[PDB]
Amino acid sequence: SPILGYWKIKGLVQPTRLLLEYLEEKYEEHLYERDEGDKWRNKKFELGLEFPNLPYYIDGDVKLTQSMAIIRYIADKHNMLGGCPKERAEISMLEGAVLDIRYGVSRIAYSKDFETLKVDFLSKLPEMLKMFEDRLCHKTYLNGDHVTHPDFMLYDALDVVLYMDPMCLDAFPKLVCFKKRIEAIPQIDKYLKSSKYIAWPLQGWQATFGGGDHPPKSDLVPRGSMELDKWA
Amino acid sequence: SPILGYWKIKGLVQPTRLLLEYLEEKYEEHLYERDEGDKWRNKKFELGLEFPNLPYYIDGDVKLTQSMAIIRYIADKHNMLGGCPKERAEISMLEGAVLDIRYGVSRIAYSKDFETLKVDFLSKLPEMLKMFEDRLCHKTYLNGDHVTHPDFMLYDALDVVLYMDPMCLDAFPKLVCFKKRIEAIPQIDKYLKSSKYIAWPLQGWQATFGGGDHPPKSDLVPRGSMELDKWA
Ligand SMILES: N[C@H](CCC(=O)N[C@@H](CS)C(=O)NCC(=O)O)C(=O)O
Ligand SMILES: N[C@H](CCC(=O)N[C@@H](CS)C(=O)NCC(=O)O)C(=O)O
Repeated sequence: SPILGYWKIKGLVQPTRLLLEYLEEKYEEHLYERDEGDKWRNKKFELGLEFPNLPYYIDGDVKLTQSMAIIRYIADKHNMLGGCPKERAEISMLEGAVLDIRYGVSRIAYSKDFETLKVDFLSKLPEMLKMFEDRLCHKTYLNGDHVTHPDFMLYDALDVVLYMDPMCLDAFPKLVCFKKRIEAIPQIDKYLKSSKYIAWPLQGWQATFGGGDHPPKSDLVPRGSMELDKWA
Repeated sequence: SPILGYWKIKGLVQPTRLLLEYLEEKYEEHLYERDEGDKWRNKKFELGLEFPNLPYYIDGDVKLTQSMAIIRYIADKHNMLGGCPKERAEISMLEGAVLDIRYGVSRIAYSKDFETLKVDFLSKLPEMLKMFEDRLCHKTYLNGDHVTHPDFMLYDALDVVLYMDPMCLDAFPKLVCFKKRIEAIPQIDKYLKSSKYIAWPLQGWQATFGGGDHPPKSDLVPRGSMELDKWA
């Protein structure tokens, strides 16, 4: 199989994992664990990479790095990246828009003073999401009725964002419908329910959000109602 | 012409600007100025965008947003994105690796306590760059002897990084050779020396680095030599 390295985190790779699955493609993962980072430094220069970074993708021919480079390579192999220039460009538009929410969590995630940051980013969230809620206007998926790589990306993004505020998605039904429809894939279904599936962490174990070492209780403030009532 | 919006900043668009030039492609820019941001909000929802964000690219057919989506669309139109899947994937590997340095400046740029941040990021710089200095091993450019979209990207990245520490590039000759070779293009040459060329800011005018409103003197510390001597 094509060999793939990452940390035992959802992180950047979750979407390529998801995509690898849905294609019924034999792949072998190289999963580094928090302590294991020792093992990384040595192999960091050995396995003939050109831009040695994680996540990596070893194959017969291709010897790749860079998260987009990996995903696009699987979907491209498969005829999913698009036919006609303009379409191919729309796909990456979707990709880009996706990666703002998911990279948006990333760019806050580790900052100690998360609590305060969360606020500002979340303020903007409803706008970013409406974009998709609107693009899901009489669509099964992002870019018509077939899956595309960015569908799993909005999925890793939505999966991520629910961990900030589980309620954030109630204002956008079609998005919730989207998450239900993705998982309804027999391939998505069985996966999320297997040994292989990395359910956490969401970020590197150092991270203030989607981090620590185990699935998330509070670390916060709620707001719910005036004095001592409503505590989500 | 295909119409393109941004701020009167180098920023994200500098590379698409550079690429648009080298292709001898008629384009009309829509450049918003610092005060002008008023004009943005109204047109933000009017001009039939799907993911209304800056930079935008209006054409006959395509109505696009997202910085990668724009660049890749010009080069794709032109047969530059790659022939065979693996190659196309290497291109975006290059793209990705590029965008770590350039996004690396971005993610520090605005933080008030730049001075301190700069340190850490710069620490890592020589590693990131060696990658390219090595990939320039008996190459004219990134990915052989033809230009590719990422060549302008390493250019916008190197152009950017010299503004932190002008010396950072002395350890990597081939990179300096690269910058000389890019600019040697009659199209790059004439451009950088025209009315059209946005020489500054580098970031949004709010930014602590590559910002303010005008080309950069100090705001810093040097280190040069022990007590009061060597002040770069
Ligand atoms: N922009 C990322 C580059 C990767 C990244 O910055 N690396 C992380 C992923 S969690 C890693 O932990 N890097 C360790 C390293 O430098 O060796 C991509 O496209 O994959
Ligand atoms: N990730 C960027 C998205 C753009 C971005 O975050 N926008 C900046 C570029 S300086 C802008 O100022 N945005 C204003 C807006 O939200 O309308 C891309 O691919 O183009």
